[PDB]
Amino acid sequence: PQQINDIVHRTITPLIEQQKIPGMAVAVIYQGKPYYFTWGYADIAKKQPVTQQTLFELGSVSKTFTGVLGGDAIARGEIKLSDPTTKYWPELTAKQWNGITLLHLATYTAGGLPLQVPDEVKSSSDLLRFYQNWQPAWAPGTQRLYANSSIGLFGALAVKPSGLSFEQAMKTRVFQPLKLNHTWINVPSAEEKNYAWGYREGKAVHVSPGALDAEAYGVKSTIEDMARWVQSNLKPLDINEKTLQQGIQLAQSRYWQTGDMYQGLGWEMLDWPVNPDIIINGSDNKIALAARPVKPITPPTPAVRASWVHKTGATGGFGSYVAFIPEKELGIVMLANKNYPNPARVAAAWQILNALQ
Ligand SMILES: *C(=O)/C=C/N[C@@H](C(=O)O)[C@](C)(Cn1ccnn1)[SH](=O)=O
Repeated sequence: PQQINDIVHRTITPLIEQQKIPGMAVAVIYQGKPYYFTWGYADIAKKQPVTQQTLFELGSVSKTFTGVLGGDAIARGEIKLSDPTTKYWPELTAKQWNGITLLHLATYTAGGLPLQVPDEVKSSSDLLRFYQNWQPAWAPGTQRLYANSSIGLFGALAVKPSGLSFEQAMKTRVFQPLKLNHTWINVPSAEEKNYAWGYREGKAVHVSPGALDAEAYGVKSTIEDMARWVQSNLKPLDINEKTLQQGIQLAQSRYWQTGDMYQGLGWEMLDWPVNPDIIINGSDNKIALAARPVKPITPPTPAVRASWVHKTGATGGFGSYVAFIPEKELGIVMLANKNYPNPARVAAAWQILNALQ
């Protein structure tokens, strides 16, 4: 009702002004049904406003789709996170890849894979040389270092038993079954009219191509489809497809623990209620991008409902954030065309959701 429109206005409006966000779209999920809000422009020079059909670069929020697609493949019996990486890429005959499993790739625990794939890596033979010549800093399953090269390789290998490409597998197994008809890995030409421009220090920019970009940060979506993406993760039991339903639960399963944070397949969870300063300060890159020791969780804790599930994402000129609480049936999406600091995103999201709790 009006309780939602009040808390969103008194929270996002100061956030937009303090961060000088050119355009923003927010979706609040309350008791299943979503509520949408828009501000600012999708194109500054053309003065095109932000609509419910405006495309935003999700950035690293794409990893949530990759983890769900990975869990879906686990439910189909095509892969196991315990399987060696070499089972799906035999040409990776390097000695350091002994014992590195798909779980180590998916949860950034392979031993120190770099944050980003190098810029010069473009062909599949370039990917091979990059992973063959990579030297780990720690043993498998000991240190967690957030890395696009880690989970990005997991997504490309998880779809090999299906025979489909990563783009086609994400379409026919995740996007289409959830009716995400406006979420694309590659934006079609007829949909570029809704493709908003990102802004990095005034200049309009889009995400540039890169190796394993679709698996790590290359997905774009609208505020309507992202809200439906939260409904699916809030209530996986409402999905008819069995493997996709189980894949969403496997993504929210707890495989590693660092402090009070649990690592899933793309998603990151903390027990609810949460100390807000932990998720706010923990979202800063000095903490989130740093290496941290992990403790295994065997067996992986099934999807705990009383949890705070969240994921930040950013590109050159975009800054997205998603957070939901399955027990309260509460969720929020924050899509902005500016890469403003992560702590401002989690602070505004917790204030909105705790008032609706
Ligand atoms: C997760 O949120 C990843 C974000 N990546 C962004 C960024 O850090 O802004 C990019 C994709 C970094 N990157 C990886 C490979 N090449 N660039 S953006 O800056 O290109």
